[PDB]
Amino acid sequence: DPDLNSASQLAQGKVYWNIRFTDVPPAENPNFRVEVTDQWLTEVLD
Amino acid sequence: DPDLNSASQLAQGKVYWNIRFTDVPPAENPNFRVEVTDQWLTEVLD
Repeated sequence: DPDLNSASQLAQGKVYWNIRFTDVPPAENPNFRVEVTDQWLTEVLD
Repeated sequence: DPDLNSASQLAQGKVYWNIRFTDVPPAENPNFRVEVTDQWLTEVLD
């Protein structure tokens, strides 16, 4: 920790570390978005 | 047809083909163009 490890805190024995992380969230709702389009309809020409 | 087969024409079930041909016309007037020349008049020399 850059701010919490002050010279007054270090001189009392306190020394601080930060551990930031992200867990793996369980995919409780896998959503799917299906659509019928006409984008590749001109692909039937060759 | 590259133009008439669009993505919006094919989405309605329309698909276009072009059949361009040439009929064999009847020779109703064979024209003949007969002429006398002097190009082969110099052939009788050898």
